[PDB]
Amino acid sequence: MELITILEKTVSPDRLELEAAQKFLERAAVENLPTFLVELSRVLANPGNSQVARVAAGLQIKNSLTSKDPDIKAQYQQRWLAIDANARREVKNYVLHTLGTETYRPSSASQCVAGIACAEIPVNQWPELIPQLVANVTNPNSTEHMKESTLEAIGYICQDIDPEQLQDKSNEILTAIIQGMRKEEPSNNVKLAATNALLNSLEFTKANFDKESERHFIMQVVCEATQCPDTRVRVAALQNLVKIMSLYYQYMETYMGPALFAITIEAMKSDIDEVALQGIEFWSNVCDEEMDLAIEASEAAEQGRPPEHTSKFYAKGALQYLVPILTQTLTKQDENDDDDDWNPCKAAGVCLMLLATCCEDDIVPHVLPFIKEHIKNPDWRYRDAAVMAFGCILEGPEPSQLKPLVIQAMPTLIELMKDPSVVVRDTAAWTVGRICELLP
Amino acid sequence: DDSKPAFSFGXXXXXXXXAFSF
Repeated sequence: MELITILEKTVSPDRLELEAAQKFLERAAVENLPTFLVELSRVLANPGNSQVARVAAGLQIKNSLTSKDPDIKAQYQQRWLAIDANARREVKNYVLHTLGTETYRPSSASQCVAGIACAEIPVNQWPELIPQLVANVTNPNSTEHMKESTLEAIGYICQDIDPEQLQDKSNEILTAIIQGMRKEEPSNNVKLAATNALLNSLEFTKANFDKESERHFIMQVVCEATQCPDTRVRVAALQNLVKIMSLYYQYMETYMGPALFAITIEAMKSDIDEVALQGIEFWSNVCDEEMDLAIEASEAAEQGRPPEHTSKFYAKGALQYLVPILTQTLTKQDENDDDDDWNPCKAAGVCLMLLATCCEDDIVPHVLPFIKEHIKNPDWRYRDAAVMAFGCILEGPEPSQLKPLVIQAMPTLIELMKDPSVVVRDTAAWTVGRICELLP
Repeated sequence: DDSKPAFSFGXXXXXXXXAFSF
């Protein structure tokens, strides 16, 4: 039986087939592992093989170098480190060769590279790997498939290996990563992979963001990537904008007004959930930040010293624009339930709530007008919106400021509790369930 | 082809603004 054949039977629809292929490949790993890893790795490398087999092979390598279970993961990484060095050099090569020689899109090689780098970079046993990959991205004569395969591998390593293990090689990786995102880069498949690796590289790139020169460049490449017509990129591009807002709030005052604001706001409005959800996520992070900041401030006040860092009250500022966009998104509610299911609505709720606890004061006045106008609306959607909007701001604003509004609204509220709509009925239950638990 | 250079992160140089761009 050629290995190719067994690899293939791991997808066979026949339940027996599946079985055999599985036990045969399971014994192999536990009884001829060095050989097994070499053959497999040889399969993965030959463009003459089927997407099916090439991929099955790759998986078998990954599943022998990593697990989701921490205890097994180490065991495997130990088992590998203790294999003959040459055999591991032989495998390390076929894998690394495969880069750029794959037809199918999700690179079966990338997983392998990370699965080994994860066990060898920490004991300096594969020092060629990083500079190598960095080159595949930076050599101009490099094929697109090369740059994509590689950028994906960089991403997995950036993702599965401790960030401290790459702090000394940040610069190189960042260059290669940003290279794949430049406007000039043709293939969006590459631009995607590159942007996806950048997301995991933020943790160990602090050095770079602190240098006004470089950071200024990164925000450009990221911002321009949010324009890429390939949605898939536009999403990952915003994903970085969000994670950055979190890690580098202090450096943002330069980009916030002249670009970030417009981008994220349009983002919260695209009909494409995947996108909207990211725009929302953005501000929800600004809030977490500006609240922790207000706390740090309240603590330095009781020390007679200015606070280390300072809020710029972006949330409080965008409040006039955020609220109407959020309340309206509370309209686009999915009729057949998406119960826990994270859609633009559920998120726009959580956000409004975060705003209310972040601007205990300024919030109520921007939301109220919407509530009053649509509380008695014929459309169950806009109605439910008003009901939710109200129950959202119930936490944060001074109790004294809320009590009058509660009481003067309690009538129509309790009535909504038995509204014809089954959705308004649950919402009205929640809002009322809050007006209690929050203030008897 | 006279293809693009490559920005290097490493050795660089850190009454109105000259802000930011696209």
